Amino acid sequence: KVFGRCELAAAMKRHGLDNYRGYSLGNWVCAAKFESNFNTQATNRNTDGSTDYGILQINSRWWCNDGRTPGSRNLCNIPCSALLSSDITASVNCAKKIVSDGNGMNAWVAWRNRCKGTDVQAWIRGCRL
Amino acid sequence: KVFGRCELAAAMKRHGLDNYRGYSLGNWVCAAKFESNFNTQATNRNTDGSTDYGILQINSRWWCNDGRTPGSRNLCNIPCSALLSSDITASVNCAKKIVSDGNGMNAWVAWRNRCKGTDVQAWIRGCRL
Ligand code: VO4
Ligand code: VO4
Ligand SMILES: [Cl-]
Ligand SMILES: [Cl-]
Ligand SMILES: [Cl-]
Ligand SMILES: [Cl-]
Ligand SMILES: [Cl-]
Ligand SMILES: [Cl-]
Ligand code: NA
Ligand code: NA
Repeated sequence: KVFGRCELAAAMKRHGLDNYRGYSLGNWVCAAKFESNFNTQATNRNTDGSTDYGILQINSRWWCNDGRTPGSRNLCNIPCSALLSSDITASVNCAKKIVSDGNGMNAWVAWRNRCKGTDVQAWIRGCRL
Repeated sequence: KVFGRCELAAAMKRHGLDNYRGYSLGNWVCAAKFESNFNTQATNRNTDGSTDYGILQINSRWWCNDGRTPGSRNLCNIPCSALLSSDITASVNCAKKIVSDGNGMNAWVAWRNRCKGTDVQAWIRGCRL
């Protein structure tokens, strides 16, 4: 599923991401824009052979099982395929573990480089929340 | 689809029913409980031959077309089948027309008899909104 901006903002808010670990909703929308262009089915293979999955490009090196990342962990205890669903629940639940794990949203390279420090409220403007 | 109480409250809030025409969200949850027991597929045939459809039991006499209510109107400009979808949008959009049409939520007999005047906030307690 490819979300519209405000559509995804509402869904993310429904799923409790607004102010989660202190990150306002626009941080999460911005991260999703630049990680996946709002596409739940986004996948990208990393140099190390791991793959990133879903609207927040969660990495099979650590967070999900895809059966083809030798030596990896599955810290969210989910198949990576679950992160490609139209239903963003598995992605959100795994993102909550990631953001709680010490480095906050810096785990998302695109957030650090493109969203951090910026006017992230812009990402939720015009949206009914 | 049979909604859970808090699930339906969130959906109704997403769809702008909270405070719509001055009716707080718990009015709408209460009405849905007693009209349909939260079941989008609820149907009931009236004495006059019209049928009521969906989570808010909208009547084919006035509001939707079902092809079998002679002499009726279709004021929401929708097939009655649309009011049975798991996606409550058509029901909500048609309910907004009904509640705006002069008698407010009194159009729903179950609301008038069972919800009106009561502690409707109870219907949204324990819910993340
Ligand atoms: O394509 V990935 O480099 O974001 O882990
Ligand atoms: O079953 V109906 O009497 O609510 O219009
Ligand atoms: Cl994801
Ligand atoms: Cl693996
Ligand atoms: Cl942090
Ligand atoms: Cl309905
Ligand atoms: Cl008809
Ligand atoms: Cl009124
Ligand atoms: Na893995
Ligand atoms: Na009709």
